Amino acid sequence: PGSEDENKLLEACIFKNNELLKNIQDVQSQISKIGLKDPTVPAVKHRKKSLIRLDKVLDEYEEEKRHLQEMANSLPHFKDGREKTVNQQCQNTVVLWENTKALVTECLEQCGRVLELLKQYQNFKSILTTLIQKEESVISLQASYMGKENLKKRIAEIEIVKEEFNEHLEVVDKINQVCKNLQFYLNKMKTFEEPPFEKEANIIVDRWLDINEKTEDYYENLGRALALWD
Amino acid sequence: VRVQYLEDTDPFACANFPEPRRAPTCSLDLPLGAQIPAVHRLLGAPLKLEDCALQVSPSGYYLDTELSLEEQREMFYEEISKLILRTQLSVRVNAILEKLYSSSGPELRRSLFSLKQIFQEDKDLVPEFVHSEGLSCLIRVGAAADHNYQSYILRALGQLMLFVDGMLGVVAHSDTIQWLYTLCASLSRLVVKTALKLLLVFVEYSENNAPLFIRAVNSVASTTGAPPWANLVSILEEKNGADPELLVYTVTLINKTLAALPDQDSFYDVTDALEQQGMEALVQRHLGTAGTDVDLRTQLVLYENAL
Repeated sequence: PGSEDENKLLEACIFKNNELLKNIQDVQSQISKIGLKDPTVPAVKHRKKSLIRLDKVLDEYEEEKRHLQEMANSLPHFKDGREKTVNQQCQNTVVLWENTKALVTECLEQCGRVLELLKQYQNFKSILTTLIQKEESVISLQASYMGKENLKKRIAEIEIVKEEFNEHLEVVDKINQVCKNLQFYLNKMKTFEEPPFEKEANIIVDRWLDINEKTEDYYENLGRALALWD
Repeated sequence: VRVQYLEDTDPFACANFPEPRRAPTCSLDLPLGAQIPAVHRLLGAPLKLEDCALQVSPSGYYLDTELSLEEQREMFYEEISKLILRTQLSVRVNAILEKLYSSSGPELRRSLFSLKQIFQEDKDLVPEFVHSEGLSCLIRVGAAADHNYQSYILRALGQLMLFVDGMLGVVAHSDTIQWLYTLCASLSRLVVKTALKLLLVFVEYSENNAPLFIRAVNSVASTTGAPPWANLVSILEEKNGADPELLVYTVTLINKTLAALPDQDSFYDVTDALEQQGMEALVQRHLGTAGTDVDLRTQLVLYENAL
């Protein structure tokens, strides 16, 4: 081999390690700077489009990492021992790549689960608010200003409405849990001035209770008014 | 067999998924108090050391900071021979009691509505709750709130009494039963229906608490200035209007309170106190009119057969 060619190989190993290491460091700086525009499906999948671009960038560096490990395990053995320090730096850079790749996988995983949860949020919210708007727009005359047949007719309608309310009460529980999980996975991506889906949970729960209480009061008023017609 | 956290500091905002996804490993340790900080930093969890405890993975058992070798002998099963760090039940029920004693308006309403779910989906919270005067809390808010706040409190309470420990807690808490009898005089027909059927599950769970019920009614009658049982018979006199339904619940309650009592001397005591108020006139008057529904009629003749 030769001391000249040995040092020229050792130095090539240093060169490739410094070059590869800063390329990986660049990828991880870019990862941290991605963030998230809004807690919406369009914004989340823009975040994921960017993570996937960077995943492909790390992939293009896999073969360089692997050639680098090659060089490091085949380095000449000097009396100095300096090959051992350069090998340790190279093993570091390889672990850096594995860590960066794991980071990207974790971000992509949490994007996936936020996307499933946003889907579930809009499906549950549609179910609930259309039930709530349906009852919320139907007329409600004063029970005091109603005839006996009309009281009977409206009371029957309000039992149907109550039974549907009882049925979707599970959906109310499901959407509360979905919002809780959405906060958890969303805080991993960005710091939010105000908690992202906590306002939303409170608003939907508040509407649901308002319409339930209103409908229950209306029901008992219908019954009291009906009692006066004997 | 491996360790993981769950952030449950706010019980009104539990995330559901334990992290990390791929559990870090630790396998042995044998006192636990001194050993929990090592794992709390192994995880770097946003959970206050202090107020932390460890729960076994499939079973849910919360470890006593004692021995691994004694909790061993308590309980793992066969798998070991081939785990979540979270907040103490103490600390979580304290946050619950805090929220209830310190909030108002819309927050309060939301929280009471959530209690049902919180207790339903973490069953083990209910005993510690009873241990922390949680019932005193519920009543001491409910006795001052409108019928809507009260109906949420009652849904939570019925959830508690589905569990044996919650049932025993109310068997200890006289104020609860007193409040339910007071609630049989509510102007909300929903609140009355709910209070009554809670009083029914209360007297149906055991038999020894028929006397507990009869005493609660006597105690409230004495404080309030009214005759004993005025709320039940007031419901019987359909002053709000017809309610076959409420009547059936009320009469079945008075029936199985009678049928579960050895004292014929206390039984004649209570049946006097109530035919005094018009019970027999009501019974015959309902037994006549054929608008009476079969369920109800069946139970009124049960009363009369007792007499």
